[PDB]
Amino acid sequence: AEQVAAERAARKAANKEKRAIILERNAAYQKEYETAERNIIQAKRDAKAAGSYYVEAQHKLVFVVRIKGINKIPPKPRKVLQLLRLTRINSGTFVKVTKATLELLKLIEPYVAYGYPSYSTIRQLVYKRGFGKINKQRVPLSDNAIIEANLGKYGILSIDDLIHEIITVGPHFKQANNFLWPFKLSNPSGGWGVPRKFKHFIQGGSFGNREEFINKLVKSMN
Amino acid sequence: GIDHTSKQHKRSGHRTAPKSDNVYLKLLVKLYTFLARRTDAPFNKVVLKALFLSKINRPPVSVSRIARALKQEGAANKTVVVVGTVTDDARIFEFPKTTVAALRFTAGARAKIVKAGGECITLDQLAVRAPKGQNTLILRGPRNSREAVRHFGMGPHKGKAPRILSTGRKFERARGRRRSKGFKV
Amino acid sequence: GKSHGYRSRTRYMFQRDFRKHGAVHLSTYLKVYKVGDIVDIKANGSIQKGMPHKFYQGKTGVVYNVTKSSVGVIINKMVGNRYLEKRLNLRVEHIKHSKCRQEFLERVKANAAKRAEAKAQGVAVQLKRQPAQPRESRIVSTEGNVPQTLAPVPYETFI
Amino acid sequence: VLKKNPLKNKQVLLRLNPYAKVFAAEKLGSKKAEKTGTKPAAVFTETLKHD
Amino acid sequence: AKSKNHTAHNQTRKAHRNGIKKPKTYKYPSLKGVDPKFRRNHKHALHGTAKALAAAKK
Amino acid sequence: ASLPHPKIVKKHTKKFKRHHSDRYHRVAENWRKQKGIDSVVRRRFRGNISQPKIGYGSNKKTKFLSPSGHKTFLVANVKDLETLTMHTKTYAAEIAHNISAKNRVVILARAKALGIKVTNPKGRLAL
Amino acid sequence: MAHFKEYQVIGRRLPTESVPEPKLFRMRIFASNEVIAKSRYWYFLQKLHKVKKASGEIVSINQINEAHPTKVKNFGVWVRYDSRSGTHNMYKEIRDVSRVAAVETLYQDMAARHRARFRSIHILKVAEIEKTADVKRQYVKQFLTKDLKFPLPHRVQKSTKTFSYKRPSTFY
RNA sequence: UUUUAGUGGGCCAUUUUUGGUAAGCAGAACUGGCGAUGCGGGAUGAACCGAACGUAGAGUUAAGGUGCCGGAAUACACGCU
RNA sequence: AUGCCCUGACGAGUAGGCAGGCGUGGAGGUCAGUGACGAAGCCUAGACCGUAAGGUCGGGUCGAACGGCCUCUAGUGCAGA
Ligand SMILES: [Mg+2]
Ligand SMILES: [Mg+2]
Ligand SMILES: [Mg+2]
Ligand SMILES: [Mg+2]
Ligand SMILES: [Mg+2]
Ligand SMILES: [Mg+2]
Ligand SMILES: [Mg+2]
Ligand SMILES: [Mg+2]
Ligand SMILES: [Mg+2]
Ligand SMILES: [Mg+2]
Ligand SMILES: [Mg+2]
Ligand SMILES: [Mg+2]
Ligand SMILES: [Mg+2]
Ligand SMILES: [Mg+2]
Ligand SMILES: [Mg+2]
Ligand SMILES: [Mg+2]
Ligand SMILES: [Mg+2]
Ligand SMILES: [Mg+2]
Ligand SMILES: [Mg+2]
Ligand SMILES: [Mg+2]
Ligand SMILES: [Mg+2]
Ligand SMILES: [Mg+2]
Ligand SMILES: [Mg+2]
Ligand SMILES: [Mg+2]
Ligand SMILES: [Mg+2]
Ligand SMILES: [Mg+2]
Ligand SMILES: [Mg+2]
Ligand SMILES: [Mg+2]
Ligand SMILES: [Mg+2]
Ligand SMILES: [Mg+2]
Ligand SMILES: [Mg+2]
Ligand SMILES: [Mg+2]
Ligand SMILES: [Mg+2]
Ligand SMILES: [Mg+2]
Ligand SMILES: [Mg+2]
Ligand SMILES: [Mg+2]
Ligand SMILES: [Mg+2]
Ligand SMILES: [Mg+2]
Ligand SMILES: [Mg+2]
Ligand SMILES: [Mg+2]
Ligand SMILES: [Mg+2]
Ligand SMILES: [Mg+2]
Ligand SMILES: [Mg+2]
Ligand SMILES: [Mg+2]
Ligand SMILES: [Mg+2]
Ligand SMILES: [Mg+2]
Ligand SMILES: [Mg+2]
Ligand SMILES: [Mg+2]
Ligand SMILES: [Mg+2]
Ligand SMILES: [Mg+2]
Ligand SMILES: [Mg+2]
Ligand SMILES: [Mg+2]
Ligand SMILES: [Mg+2]
Ligand SMILES: [Mg+2]
Ligand SMILES: [Mg+2]
Ligand SMILES: [Mg+2]
Ligand SMILES: [Mg+2]
Ligand SMILES: [Mg+2]
Ligand SMILES: [Mg+2]
Ligand SMILES: [Mg+2]
Ligand SMILES: [Mg+2]
Ligand SMILES: [Mg+2]
Ligand SMILES: [Mg+2]
Repeated sequence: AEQVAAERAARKAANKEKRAIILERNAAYQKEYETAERNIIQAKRDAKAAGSYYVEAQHKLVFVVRIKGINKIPPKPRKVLQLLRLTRINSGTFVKVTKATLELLKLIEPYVAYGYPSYSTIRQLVYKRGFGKINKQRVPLSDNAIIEANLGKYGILSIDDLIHEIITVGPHFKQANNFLWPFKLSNPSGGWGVPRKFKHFIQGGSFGNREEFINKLVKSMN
Repeated sequence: GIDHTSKQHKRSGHRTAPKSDNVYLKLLVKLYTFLARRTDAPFNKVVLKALFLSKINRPPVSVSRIARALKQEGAANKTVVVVGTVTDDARIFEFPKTTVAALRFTAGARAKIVKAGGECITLDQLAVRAPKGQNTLILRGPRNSREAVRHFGMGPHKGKAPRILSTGRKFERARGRRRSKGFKV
Repeated sequence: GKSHGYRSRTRYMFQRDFRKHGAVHLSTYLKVYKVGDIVDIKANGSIQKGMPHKFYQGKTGVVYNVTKSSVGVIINKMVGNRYLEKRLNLRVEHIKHSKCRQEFLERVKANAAKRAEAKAQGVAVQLKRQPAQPRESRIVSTEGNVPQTLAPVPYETFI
Repeated sequence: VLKKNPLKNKQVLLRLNPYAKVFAAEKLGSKKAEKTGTKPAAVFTETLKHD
Repeated sequence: AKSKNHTAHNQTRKAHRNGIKKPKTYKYPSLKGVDPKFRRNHKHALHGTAKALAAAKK
Repeated sequence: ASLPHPKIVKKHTKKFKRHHSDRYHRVAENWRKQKGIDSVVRRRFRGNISQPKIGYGSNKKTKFLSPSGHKTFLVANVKDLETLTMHTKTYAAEIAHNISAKNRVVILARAKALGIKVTNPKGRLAL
Repeated sequence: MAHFKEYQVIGRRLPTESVPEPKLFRMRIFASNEVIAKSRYWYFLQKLHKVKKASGEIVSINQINEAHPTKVKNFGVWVRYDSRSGTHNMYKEIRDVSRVAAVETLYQDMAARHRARFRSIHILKVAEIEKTADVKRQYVKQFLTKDLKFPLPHRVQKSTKTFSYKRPSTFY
């Protein structure tokens, strides 16, 4: 009476319940993303028609990549790179924008490329290079149940729940972002552009704020 | 390369096995390794770690210390568990009814415990009659009462017992130890 | 040779702060210090008794002892690779209260007050501080504000 | 034993994200915007084409 | 022969190898340098409080 | 034949000879690590010899296996040989060097009767 | 920088309590992208006004296209640059079909003839010279004569092979 | 928390400095390095740039390059000489 | 079950520390071990195993003893002085 035929079926029914919830969550998130972006486009249009200027809300998320190697770093940038968990070259981390962290990003400015990531790059980063931290031990995601086993207390059920909590900086961004292992990115597949990396992007190099060109960069590195 | 924050390949700094080649203590470690893994009682993990410890990390527990622990409120019928030697004590004249599970008993300690109507138990019989450490009281002997710890941290204004072979007048009671000869300490 | 006296390199530290020489005002002597209060250290140059060493200028510590005219202050000092507790015997004209411990105590009282109005109704009032946030969406009007500015300027010497 | 990439491997892209079927069926990645005809103000075009 | 008198080079990296320690505060610090008259009265004020909480519970 | 093992990969087939063993007769070819302060071999300058290090170690499935696929077992006699009776797909018998020829005949006969592969069935044979 | 683009950038100097609705300053910036354009905007506003990027905001950045990208135009460019020993104001004339084409030609020309980098150059003004004979420079005036025509002697034909069999000619 | 090895000749670079006409000189400050360290680049080189190293494979790069020696455009473009 | 298996991260190094191993003379125990039908030694751009210290085998030469494992012990490992 080991009840394999009914234990497997009850577990399958629970699996289908969870998948129904995940499906309706993702449909709600897709409608939310679409109405947010169309409302920003229409707000720009309506301000131009009124003669106003629509100023966008300032960006709340940057994606930081350490672009300089390990040797010859001064101790205060070295400490801040460890604190942002950028401990090797082409490491990446999502960063919530506050004053308390925009002054970290000014200290580590010659050693990192950052900017504002789009939904396409967050989606591709988390599907391809997304790893959790589970007793710590760097576990690949590849399953919604293992995401739910550590982030279900925060109401994060699936990988797209994780992506949504990253991109809309929710109340559990800190937990969802510290659960992700720092992204281990390759070199950019086309190159950096820029014959010399270690200038500012404004000055024709790589480091600093490259506000929305970080999407092109990280898609080449991913 | 990686900017390592922690030291790499760092061992825990904890015994994960006894350093002794005692076959019976290895059997006790095998039993309590099994219990600490399959029971999820915290007692079994604590007893396994205490089974790993060295000789100065397992001081003897006196029977007077056992009796004083049994004079706690609600702890009269508890099984006293000493992971180590139980020694006798002639300074106590009343000994209560007790079950004491220990690695070793001295002859006087075994005689006193079973003369008071009690029972002396090994750790495997403790595991059989209490697999989860139910109704137990773990007792540890005084670690820093050792003679070596007197000399630990010797320095100025410490009051921490110089390492000295012969003791008396003419042995380090002069310049550096009183105001009259030079300075005090 | 070299010189490392008690008040060496204190030419400007213990100076008396232009047009504020002379007698010490009396609120300095009527402030009350309890054991555990957090005090700042700034030596008055005009009182030579109870005077802290020059290391302790700008250091902030805790009152452990109160005496006839003086308080004792715990200061943590970085000796080599660790911190040592130093006990100081400073008269109260070299001592002032920290305004940070005022501001934190009105934040404690504000936290208790808003937790009381959250217990009255409306729980989860979110009573931690937050860092400065990125600004939200604005609409900027062009009403009497038509954007009109010229270019960079030519070089002239004006000497 | 072997990490399979989604955005390749449609089977893993359906194991994660059950909305990946519905997204493709409604096509949702090439969908037409609403065709409005809102026109910017003359003050905007004057400022844009100003010296 | 003449040599290198003094330098503070490498000393902060050595001090941060074990990463300068805060002195580990405790509840109930010592009465080292606390006023002796306060200490004498504190002894009796705690004796009477030990007796008061003894008689309060018994 | 032996068990199905993966293809044996040795990672460094070449002998680790000592530095300057080619240069001096008194320097034998047995591996010694350079302890010199200015040794280019110790400092791993390009173009110098490799040093034996743990990354060269054999995969544990194929380690100690011969090209035949058997672990070798040194055998002195029939009683030593018959401790390999149930292990003829993992173990091949090496006959010891100091076994006399007439005892080698006996060992080889027992190993043919038992199916034990013998790595040296040709020593001390009147051939 | 081979394709410069021109942007209008309007910035504000953030509203305080004493000043709601501040004065909305506008610049035309030649840059490779909007990041460089906003960087240059704050560079020139910290030279004209008491403002900086921490105490101000950008309210608009728009790429201005050329109104007639396929009409040939004469441009006067007024430029201030740093030499190795001073600062100089300079007026040049550039003939192109676009303002960003004229500005790219200016930057190449300034780097060539004066060894002036991008960091040393301020574009004071680009203005399309509306009427002929307002064209001051005679290197521009030679291309405004009536029924202009010229040959290109000595035509060098690019070879894609290593060896040629013909002993080529530079006719045209 | 205990115990113990080696060390107690240092040197170079950026920046701030003292003496000196100055020095690959002498002496300090902060950090990074060499010593103690190979690798790619600077022809060459203790320290410079890049990057720090188990053994392999594939891919992408850094710094530096792409007439030929030499892997890679006798590329494209605006001029100057 | 200092076994087997699963998961993750990591790997530069003088002076130095610690660990796990390899080898030599002799001792206690064992393999009722090897051997004049050939022990030991020695030679061998012959073979096999080990990351390595080393170990094993084949052929030649030789002529009396000598090995494995478990422990014990030291006058125990050489390129230099
Ligand atoms: Mg972070
Ligand atoms: Mg955290
Ligand atoms: Mg990485
Ligand atoms: Mg390519
Ligand atoms: Mg490059
Ligand atoms: Mg660079
Ligand atoms: Mg560089
Ligand atoms: Mg221990
Ligand atoms: Mg004693
Ligand atoms: Mg001692
Ligand atoms: Mg004696
Ligand atoms: Mg005495
Ligand atoms: Mg004496
Ligand atoms: Mg002085
Ligand atoms: Mg003075
Ligand atoms: Mg002052
Ligand atoms: Mg006096
Ligand atoms: Mg002399
Ligand atoms: Mg010296
Ligand atoms: Mg210094
Ligand atoms: Mg150190
Ligand atoms: Mg130190
Ligand atoms: Mg080999
Ligand atoms: Mg070898
Ligand atoms: Mg020799
Ligand atoms: Mg050798
Ligand atoms: Mg050595
Ligand atoms: Mg050398
Ligand atoms: Mg040498
Ligand atoms: Mg700029
Ligand atoms: Mg010129
Ligand atoms: Mg011709
Ligand atoms: Mg040591
Ligand atoms: Mg010396
Ligand atoms: Mg010098
Ligand atoms: Mg050296
Ligand atoms: Mg040295
Ligand atoms: Mg280096
Ligand atoms: Mg280089
Ligand atoms: Mg080179
Ligand atoms: Mg050179
Ligand atoms: Mg640099
Ligand atoms: Mg490397
Ligand atoms: Mg070539
Ligand atoms: Mg590594
Ligand atoms: Mg190593
Ligand atoms: Mg080993
Ligand atoms: Mg001997
Ligand atoms: Mg021996
Ligand atoms: Mg003997
Ligand atoms: Mg014979
Ligand atoms: Mg022989
Ligand atoms: Mg011989
Ligand atoms: Mg030979
Ligand atoms: Mg032979
Ligand atoms: Mg003979
Ligand atoms: Mg003989
Ligand atoms: Mg033999
Ligand atoms: Mg000897
Ligand atoms: Mg010797
Ligand atoms: Mg040697
Ligand atoms: Mg030697
Ligand atoms: Mg010799």
